[PDB]
Amino acid sequence: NIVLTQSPVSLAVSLGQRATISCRASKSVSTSGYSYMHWYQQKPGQPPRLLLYLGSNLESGVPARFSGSGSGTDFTLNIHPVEEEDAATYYCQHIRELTRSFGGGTKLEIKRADAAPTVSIFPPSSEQLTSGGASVVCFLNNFYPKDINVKWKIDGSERQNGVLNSWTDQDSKDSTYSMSSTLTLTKDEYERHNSYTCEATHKTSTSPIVKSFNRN
Amino acid sequence: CQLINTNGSWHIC
Amino acid sequence: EVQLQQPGAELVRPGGSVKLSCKASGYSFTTYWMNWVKQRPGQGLEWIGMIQPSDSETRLNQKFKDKATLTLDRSSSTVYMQLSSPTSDDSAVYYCARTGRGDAWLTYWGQGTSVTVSSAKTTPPSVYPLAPSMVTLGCLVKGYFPEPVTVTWNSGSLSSGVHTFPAVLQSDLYTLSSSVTVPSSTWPSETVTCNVAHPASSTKVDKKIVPR
Repeated sequence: NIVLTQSPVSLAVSLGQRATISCRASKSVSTSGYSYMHWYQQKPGQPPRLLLYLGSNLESGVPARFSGSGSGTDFTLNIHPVEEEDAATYYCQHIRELTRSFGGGTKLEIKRADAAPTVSIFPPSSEQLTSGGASVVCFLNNFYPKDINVKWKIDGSERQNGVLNSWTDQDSKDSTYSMSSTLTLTKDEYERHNSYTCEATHKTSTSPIVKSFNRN
Repeated sequence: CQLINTNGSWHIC
Repeated sequence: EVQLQQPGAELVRPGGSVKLSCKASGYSFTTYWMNWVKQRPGQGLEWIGMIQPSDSETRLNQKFKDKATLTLDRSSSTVYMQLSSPTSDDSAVYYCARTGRGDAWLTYWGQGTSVTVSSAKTTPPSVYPLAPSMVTLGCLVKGYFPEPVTVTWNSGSLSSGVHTFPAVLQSDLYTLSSSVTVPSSTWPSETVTCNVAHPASSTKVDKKIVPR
């Protein structure tokens, strides 16, 4: 089998800067005037999107900002001015022989000015309480850089059990990150207390951004 | 021009 | 327009069987090559094989020699991949994709079928509204199996300012949340409704976010 090795494993590139991605094959993928190397772009939750075929041919609709070059065993993906929508993983793929192989991928992250999290807290819905459950939800939306921490407090006391966090990859329109934190309690537990508090600590500020509601 | 086997086939000049 | 139709997910008992479908439309079925590609969420792409619909020629990745069988149905314009003796290792998204010319570059792609190989029940999600310049709202999709779930806001019309977070697993049950940010003037003035699809159980739930 041809092994396709890409580099780097990942790279960060500012909103005007340059991204250059490399793909080396185990043996040539060229024959005649053709190089059977192809490139794809993938964003989470979607299929790959063909960007370049035959080394240097832009698929229809793909911005002129994307360009490919190479010959034989060495191939290059270059991206003109890097826009925000380019945050993706990029894959090389050969059509030279049976057993197509893909490269291992290269995640492109965009570099960006800092932004504080927009924090929103949500009490359990009436429908959930009816079933004996009580999730309190906190979104920490549209921040940069990606590192963030959440503290839950119930009636003023930190709470560690029953929390589950989830994070998005970089947003395609503003290059920010977001996180969701859910605190799952029982109805009886939820109903033993009054004050529920979600605090976010992010690089942008020395003080946590606090959001609160009171049952009652 | 020559026939290249990728596994369908191509005629490339 | 060219379209590759794949089911959202397949739940398969280990050892049971599963035969993934990819229905092609928008072009003469007996042209080009249909390829099958495997991907564990988070990881890379791996090529299983291809079938040529004009004569049913197949090419197969010898690593799947004993796992993948590729067939077709001309009258259905459908291509199939069957996986033998499904284990947890066969749990992945499987895409079908059609070459743009000949046998080469993959122009057209199915949405992918997430196969989950598991004994567990099929459990539909409970959907819960999450209500409190710009205002943030959400939906909590709790307690479903297996993945995935698809969340839209206003049947597709609220596209921007949305965040649908990766699911978390807790007890053979997935939970996810979605956020949407609209202008104040827009809500409660206008209805905002999250639409949840859970393919593996054929479920579709709509839930309007009502203020408290």
